[PDB]
Amino acid sequence: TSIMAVTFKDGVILGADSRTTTGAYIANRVTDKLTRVHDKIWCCRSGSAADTQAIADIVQYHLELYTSQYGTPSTETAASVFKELCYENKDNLTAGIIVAGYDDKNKGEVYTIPLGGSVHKLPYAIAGSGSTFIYGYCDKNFRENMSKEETVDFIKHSLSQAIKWDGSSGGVIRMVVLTAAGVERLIFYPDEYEQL
Amino acid sequence: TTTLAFKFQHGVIVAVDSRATAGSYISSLRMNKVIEINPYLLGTMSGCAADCQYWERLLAKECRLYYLRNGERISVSAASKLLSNMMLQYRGMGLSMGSMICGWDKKGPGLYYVDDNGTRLSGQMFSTGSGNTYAYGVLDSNYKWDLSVEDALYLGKRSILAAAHRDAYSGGSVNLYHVTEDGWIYHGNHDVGELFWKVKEEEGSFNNVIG
Amino acid sequence: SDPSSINGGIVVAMTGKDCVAIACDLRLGSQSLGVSNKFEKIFHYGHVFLGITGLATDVTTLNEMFRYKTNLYKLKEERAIEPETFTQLVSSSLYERRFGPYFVGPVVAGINSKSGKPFIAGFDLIGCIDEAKDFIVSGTASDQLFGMCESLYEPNLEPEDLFETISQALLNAADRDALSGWGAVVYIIKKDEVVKRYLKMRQD
Amino acid sequence: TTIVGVKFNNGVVIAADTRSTQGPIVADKNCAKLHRISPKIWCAGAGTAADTEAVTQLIGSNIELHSLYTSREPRVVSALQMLKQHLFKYQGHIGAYLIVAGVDPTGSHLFSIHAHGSTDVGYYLSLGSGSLAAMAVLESHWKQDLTKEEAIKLASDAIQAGIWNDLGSGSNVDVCVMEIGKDAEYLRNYLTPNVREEKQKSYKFPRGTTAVLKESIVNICDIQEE
Amino acid sequence: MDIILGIRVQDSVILASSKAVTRGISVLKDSDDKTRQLSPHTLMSFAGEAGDTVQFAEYIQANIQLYSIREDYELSPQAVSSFVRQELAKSIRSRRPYQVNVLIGGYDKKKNKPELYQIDYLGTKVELPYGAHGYSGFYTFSLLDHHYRPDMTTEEGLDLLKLCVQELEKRMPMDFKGVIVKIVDKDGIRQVDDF
Amino acid sequence: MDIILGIRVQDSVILASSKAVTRGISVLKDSDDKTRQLSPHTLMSFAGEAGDTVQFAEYIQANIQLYSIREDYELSPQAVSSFVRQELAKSIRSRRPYQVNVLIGGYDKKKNKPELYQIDYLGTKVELPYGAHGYSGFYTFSLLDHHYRPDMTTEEGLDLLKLCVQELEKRMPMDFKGVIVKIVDKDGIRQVDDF
Amino acid sequence: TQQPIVTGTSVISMKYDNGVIIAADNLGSYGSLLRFNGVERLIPVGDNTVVGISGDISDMQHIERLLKDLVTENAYDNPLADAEEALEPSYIFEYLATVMYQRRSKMNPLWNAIIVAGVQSNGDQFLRYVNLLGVTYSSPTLATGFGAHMANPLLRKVVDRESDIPKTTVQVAEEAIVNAMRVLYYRDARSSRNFSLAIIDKNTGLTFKKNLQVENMKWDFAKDIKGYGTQKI
Amino acid sequence: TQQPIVTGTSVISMKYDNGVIIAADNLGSYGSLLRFNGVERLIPVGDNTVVGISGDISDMQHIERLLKDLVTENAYDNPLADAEEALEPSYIFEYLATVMYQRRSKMNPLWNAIIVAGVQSNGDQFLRYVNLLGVTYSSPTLATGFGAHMANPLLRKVVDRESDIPKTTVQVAEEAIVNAMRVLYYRDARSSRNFSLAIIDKNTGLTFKKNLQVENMKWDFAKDIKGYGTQKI
Amino acid sequence: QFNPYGDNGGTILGIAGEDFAVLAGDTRNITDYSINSRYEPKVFDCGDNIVMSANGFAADGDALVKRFKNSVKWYHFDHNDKKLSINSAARNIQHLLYSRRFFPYYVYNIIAGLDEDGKGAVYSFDPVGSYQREQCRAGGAAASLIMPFLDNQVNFKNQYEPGTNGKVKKPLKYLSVEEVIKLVRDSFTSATERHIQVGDGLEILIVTKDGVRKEFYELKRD
Ligand SMILES: *[C@@](C)(CO)[C@](*)(O)[C@H](Cc1ccccc1)NC(=O)[C@H](Cc1ccc(OC)cc1)NC(=O)[C@H](C)NC(=O)CN1CCOCC1
Ligand SMILES: *[C@@](C)(CO)[C@](*)(O)[C@H](Cc1ccccc1)NC(=O)[C@H](Cc1ccc(OC)cc1)NC(=O)[C@H](C)NC(=O)CN1CCOCC1
Ligand SMILES: *[C@@](C)(CO)[C@](*)(O)[C@H](Cc1ccccc1)NC(=O)[C@H](Cc1ccc(OC)cc1)NC(=O)[C@H](C)NC(=O)CN1CCOCC1
Ligand SMILES: [Mg+2]
Ligand SMILES: [Mg+2]
Ligand SMILES: [Mg+2]
Ligand SMILES: [Mg+2]
Ligand SMILES: [Mg+2]
Repeated sequence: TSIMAVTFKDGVILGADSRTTTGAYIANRVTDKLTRVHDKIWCCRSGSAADTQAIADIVQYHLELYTSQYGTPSTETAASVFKELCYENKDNLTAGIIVAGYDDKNKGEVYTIPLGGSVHKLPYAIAGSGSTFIYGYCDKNFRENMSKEETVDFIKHSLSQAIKWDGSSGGVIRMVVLTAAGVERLIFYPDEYEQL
Repeated sequence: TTTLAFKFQHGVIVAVDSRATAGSYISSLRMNKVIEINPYLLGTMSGCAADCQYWERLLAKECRLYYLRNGERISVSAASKLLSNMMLQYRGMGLSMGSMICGWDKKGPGLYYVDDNGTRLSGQMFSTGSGNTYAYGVLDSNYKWDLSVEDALYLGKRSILAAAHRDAYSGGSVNLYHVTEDGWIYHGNHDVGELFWKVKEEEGSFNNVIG
Repeated sequence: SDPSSINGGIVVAMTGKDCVAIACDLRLGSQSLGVSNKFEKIFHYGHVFLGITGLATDVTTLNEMFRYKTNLYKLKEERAIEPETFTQLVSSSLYERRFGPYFVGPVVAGINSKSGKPFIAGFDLIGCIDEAKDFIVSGTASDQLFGMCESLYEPNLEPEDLFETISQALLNAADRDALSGWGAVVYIIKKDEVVKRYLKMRQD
Repeated sequence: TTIVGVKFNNGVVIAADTRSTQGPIVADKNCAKLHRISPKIWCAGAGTAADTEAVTQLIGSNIELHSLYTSREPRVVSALQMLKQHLFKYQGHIGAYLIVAGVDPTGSHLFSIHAHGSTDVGYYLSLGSGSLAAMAVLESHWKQDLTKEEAIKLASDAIQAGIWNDLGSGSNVDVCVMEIGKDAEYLRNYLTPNVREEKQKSYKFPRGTTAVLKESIVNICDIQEE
Repeated sequence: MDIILGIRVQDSVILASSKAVTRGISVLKDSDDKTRQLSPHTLMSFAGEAGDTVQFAEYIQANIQLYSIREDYELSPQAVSSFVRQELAKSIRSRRPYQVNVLIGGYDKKKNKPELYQIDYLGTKVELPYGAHGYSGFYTFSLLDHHYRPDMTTEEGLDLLKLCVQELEKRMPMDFKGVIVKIVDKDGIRQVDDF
Repeated sequence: MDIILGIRVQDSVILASSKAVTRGISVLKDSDDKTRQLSPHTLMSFAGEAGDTVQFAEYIQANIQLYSIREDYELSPQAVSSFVRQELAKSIRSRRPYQVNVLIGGYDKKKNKPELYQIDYLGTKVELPYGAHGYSGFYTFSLLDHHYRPDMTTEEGLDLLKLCVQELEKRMPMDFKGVIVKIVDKDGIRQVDDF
Repeated sequence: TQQPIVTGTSVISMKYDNGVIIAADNLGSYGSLLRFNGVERLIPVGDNTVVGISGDISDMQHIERLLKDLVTENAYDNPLADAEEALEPSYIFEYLATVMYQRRSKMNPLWNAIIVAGVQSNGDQFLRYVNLLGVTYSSPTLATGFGAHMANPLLRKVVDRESDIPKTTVQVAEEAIVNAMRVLYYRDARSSRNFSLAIIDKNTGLTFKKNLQVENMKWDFAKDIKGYGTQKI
Repeated sequence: TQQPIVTGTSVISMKYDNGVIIAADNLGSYGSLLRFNGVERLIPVGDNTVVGISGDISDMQHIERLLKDLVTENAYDNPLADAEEALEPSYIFEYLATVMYQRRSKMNPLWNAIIVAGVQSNGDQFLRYVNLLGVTYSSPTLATGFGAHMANPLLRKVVDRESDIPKTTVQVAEEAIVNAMRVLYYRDARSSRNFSLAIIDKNTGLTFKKNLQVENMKWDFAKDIKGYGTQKI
Repeated sequence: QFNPYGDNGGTILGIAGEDFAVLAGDTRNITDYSINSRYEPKVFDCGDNIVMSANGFAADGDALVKRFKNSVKWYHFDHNDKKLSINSAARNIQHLLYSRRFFPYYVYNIIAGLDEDGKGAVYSFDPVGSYQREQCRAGGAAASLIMPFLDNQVNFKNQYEPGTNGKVKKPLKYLSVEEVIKLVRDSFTSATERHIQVGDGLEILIVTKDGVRKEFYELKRD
């Protein structure tokens, strides 16, 4: 995997490749790694596919039950539930999750949860095997309060390079836009992003 | 394998089985485990078949050269020692060989046990292989120096049968030899399947087995 | 060390015309040492026959277990268990020990009392059912038995012809296995008569 | 094993080979890898044979009880959820690799499932030792808006690729078609391209060839009256 | 422990068991009795890991004695051997299995027949005319195969047993310090004090 | 091999060496002589890994016999023991060391004194009144410490040696099949045929 | 004994009526890193042979030099170096196979899998495989690494046995090879879009095609795929 | 049993005449990767204690929450929560030390090294260390990880024993701490330029300084250094 | 770590007739679960009316065959074009194999031809050079499947004459070349059904006084 989440003026955008591997075999070339845990709280998954699915399913259950009792949960609350699962079961899990969501009060927020189960709130985050190759690019090109179109280009260019160098990453670039307007899904095919 | 050999009044008896295994699979039903080195010299084989064949056939080369150089047959003691010295060159290299060098020379009948470690032992009676313990049981209780050629051949044959029955890695058939001062004499291949039933009826042994 | 090959032994079953046959060797050993030549590996619960190879303690244990279960079945159902139903019971019972299994290779043989249809089945140690039309093999000489059965077998054999085929399949397979032999038994099974024959074979 | 799943116009089709192995030996030449979870939900299994059967039967049993409880026809997403949570719990030790497909009131579905509990969605899927041979065929010939007849052809072609090119696969091709608004049709031995040729000789023995020691009648009947 | 033998003759069962007990490189005892009377006509000899042997034997003894009192009746050798086998087959899949091999010699008063059962630590039971555990059979079975008849007297059984022990004493590397021999027949259990 | 003992008395050296040879679980021989005469008044007993023992002993024997012929003179026991030690100390750092322990019993005709040297496979030499290799000393040294005098006769040395062998036969787990005893004195080397 | 560092993935090939085709991508991987994107793994020897190599690239470059030196050495004191006594595919293969087996026998292998494709003097097609173990085999279709698992099944649908070779044209064979390379790009995580292809024909000679790309790829169906099970959005 | 993933390096501290100083850089490393650059590893508890933590960051965040919960719990049914019955540095330390030793005794440690710095009710300076093993010790200077090897020697030149504490001013102590942080930046490969520093004084209270940087660095002499021995250019 | 050995599968079968001999082997070459070739010859004519097959690790098998063929060539040069008898070839091969006692040719080797009295001969070798003359021998992956069948159908083991009930054995009547080829084909057809490494094709080499003849038969390709 190559995954990332980036905050901007109107909210937050999640991005991911679509390659799932079993060694050098690509078990799925059109994987959806952007997963919904609440209406406007999504996550990017990296690590064990089984572990990250089981976690996200449990989180979705917790937030559905939270909503029934206390109303819409914050992005921070969602990240806490992820953390609690990842931290307390660190010995048996291999999960690297990025949590991203949109409130009207807090606007766009991004929380990354690496292997140990620590939480880190950031303007943007990158993770997965392919993220190593774009630390330099992303740090040099990221600005706060970008426009939607600028942020899409930033993610598109970043994941393009991650895919180019990482054999474990590839396929299509999926993106999920989280704003007050709603939820927008985007997809970008190889012929588009390879020529960048 | 089960092999045995023993000295007695009328020379030395040599009896071996004929089974060969590759794990639990019986690879061969009838393998020759005796080697004819010279009309007065025999060698048994137990352990790695390849090691047994190669080195004892090489011993025969060296025993033959002895005859050409000295115009006289090599002793059993000297032949066994040549073989033991070969094993000692490939010390710790992983050879698996257990053999008895049986023959008749100027000192009379001779019998030497030789193995991969280089051990070389003179003795009246020896038995090697996975089924040697079963053979020793019959041998020790029935052996005498005063045995007749007929009874001695039967003892070695019966002793292998005992091992072939109990030991899963021994069987097939029995090859008998008798060594005299006029040389060695082959006394045939005896199928254990047929021999067992025959011995059971005639001897009354193996009562627990149904037939 | 390998539990499935400490004691040794083999079982083979075949279908014929309105008949089935199941056979086994009689050896029980401790690796190289032969211990018993009377260790029968075929049991029956009513008209259903079960052959079991592998670890001898588990063979004995499972026989006692299926005797237990089939006797209760009969008391409650008021009828003898059938081969198809028993086969499922064997599978269920083996899989319940998925992560601590009995080291066995069971073989079911019998004729359905209602339909009259001949039936055989084999299992792996955890319960996977192998329901074959022709033959089933099990044991330390399973490779040997496959070779013999696959060439010797032909469908719709009569009871007295099937006897010769299964016997020769067993005997010659056992004679190429160090851990099998020391006697043999063959069951010939028809809808309402069963004949049991001990074979004469080499005892090495 | 080789197993595949292919989506089409108004439903989904799955297929499988019929070989089962124990080492390099073929245990069963005509085994059945297409399992029924519910009438219109079938799944094909690869991996540990008993695990694919047991996990399928367990979930199928619970799916039946669920269907009765809710007065509704079972859904594929339910079977999928129950299977993955069960397999995840056993941390891969239950070695079941399944392709789950079916039709329900929601529509037609096709999923794959690994032993560790990860699930996967697709229009065409393959699992088992011959999955690469099968996927090569699927990637070469699959297209959107397949007909029923085209999908069955693609599925069986994919299995054949496994049969011929993978030593872990062989014998026959099983198929099950699940179409919307119809009964699922299970096509056992849809193809039979591996019939053994006639033997050169008959090995039927003369009666009395085998040596016998004893004979006896076996009492299978119960204890008798009088 | 080391060597335990057993032979069933016409009208009795004879068990022979070694006397040695070794700790480290030193022989602590040369008069150890590796046997327990389970009932008046049933004797069990044992061999295996240190400690486990006696605990298991005494645990079996207690169970059979409890049964005898409860029912005022002696269990058949077959019934006892099955009980023992089950306890061992139960044990082998335990957290820490009991590493004990046994021979059960008994006289069935109902059938008027001697019976010898050989059971290893896995729960592998076999009824035999003669039996042994460990390496004992490797040396002795060839003699027993040859000399054994089912119509042998108790005295003939003892002579054949002497021959087996002599062969063991010749070809075994270990000194097992001779054997204690016990006879089980219709009149009960007795020890041969000179062997 | 197993047990080799040695005792130096007033006017002689006595070496006792076990007779057993074992391959696998079977005793192949019970009359093996674990000794070589190096010179008329020097005897060497040996124990260690199979094969190596005899090769080494015979190799030493050949070297000492070569020296004797070349110089027409018998090397002193001390000189021989030093030669042997050097060969072993040379061996221990070889690619494949010779795993042999030896006792060298000799009578020095110049000094008119018996001498006993104990040398292990590392080349560790010690002159002693009595010695042993392996586990033999664990059982026997307490008796020798108690009973040994330097003015003992050869007959007293044999009686003390019998006591040592009896203790070994009681407390050792292994059956070493008795010992061959040899005496080294002014008149040369001789074997005690009844022991 | 070593471990391969910079590696090349599948090499695929097949026979057709008048010759042979061989292809391989232009990637030099460094583990999961797609480090080098301009690596030629098909190496022509004369105008009648192409050697396709997979595995360790440093060992490939070594082999490339042995072959270059082989041509030089064959020309020495050889007036018929460009005619009757020119290097044949069978000569070049047997040389490499001798080297590979010798190196494995010294426990210092060339960590490669090689396919020698060419046309002999008499017009016969030559196609044979050899690897780090010195194992050799011939078939109407040959492939290394992933290609063996995915490409061979597709190529064997065109040429399933020897009798199918005369029935197969160069257009059909090239089409099949190019399709296989696309399939490998879909499914092999250590592959690249860019590849080279070589045709050795008994009439038209050696045609070496560089800078080829995998095209006509299907990705559009990805837009419909959502979540991993129950997710609808 | 685990392994630390995201880690924090040295924490250094020392006593002076009226209180204690503690400092730690703002880096969260992920092996050799300098992943997170805005991590606060000094955590104040009230206005009299600062807990400095090194090691696993996920475990640090856990401890941070235990301390936050400790303050909440101490205020329950406690009218003197902001006075006589407020949390003392010795209470906070002994709590953590109890937790650390219990966790190691269950073979599931908190993979940290902790220094609790503060001033007690009676004005006494408090400075004590505790780690994943439950090992505790006190000294006029304390440091974790690399700081123990490089910082302590520098800080012990200022306060070599107990009698040097009253002679050491806050200006001298801060100067020494800041110099040590520079030295660690020169020489520790898992350190950062940015750090935080806290002073707990018995008169002026708790002063918490964020966004500090290592300055006055010497690099100019590097221009003269050429090659590794014989090279002149 | 580098593993210099591999397993290319395959199965071979040698049967000695009264005045002929056959050496058969499947033509399938494999690694793990992949097929390398459906037709890769395994049995070779080595000259002097001798045929040989080295089954197991193909690289070592090819090397051994290559060296023996070479040994035949040099036997002619060194001994005035004398024909290499089958017994002499067998002994020569033992020494070829034992050269690598400590780094073996990982192959089970079989040769076939005629002895100096014109009768059929088969010799069998293990990887380290133990050899023996035999009447019937199967080697390779499916050897355990085939050998019991040959014990029964060639040497008539466990077969007795009807009516006698185990007292009189079935007499050991000789087999014709047509009868032997039937047993060979049925052996490989049965082995193909139950062993995954056996299939594709069967190539048989028949040796008589007239020379070496070949026969090929298709096998199941799954
Ligand atoms: C890229 C490819 C690699 O990091 C991504 O992280 C990707 C993320 C992803 C994939 C599918 C769905 C959502 C998100 N992860 C994988 O492709 C993942 C690789 C991986 C496996 C195991 C790991 O640690 C235990 C870490 C990363 N692939 C899988 O999980 C696949 C489906 N299954 C296997 O590889 C089987 N494994 C399971 C674990 O035990 C060994 C066998
Ligand atoms: C009985 C059968 C014990 O199995 C005998 O010792 C028998 C003796 C014998 C002597 C001459 C001719 C034939 C048989 N030994 C064997 O049959 C022997 C058993 C054995 C195998 C390996 C050993 O360690 C090296 C020791 C003993 N079997 C063989 O030699 C068989 C026929 N061949 C091989 O094992 C060859 N190996 C070589 C490496 O590749 C794997 C197979
Ligand atoms: C192909 C044949 C794999 O080679 C398929 O995946 C096939 C699937 C299948 C499904 C249902 C019914 C029949 C067949 N799987 C097998 O045939 C499977 C092969 C296998 C062996 C071992 C494995 O790892 C443990 C995984 C797969 N065969 C079996 O499960 C057979 C019947 N049983 C055994 O080999 C005994 N196993 C039990 C599990 O523990 C290891 C030994
Ligand atoms: Mg990529
Ligand atoms: Mg036997
Ligand atoms: Mg047998
Ligand atoms: Mg037992
Ligand atoms: Mg096949």
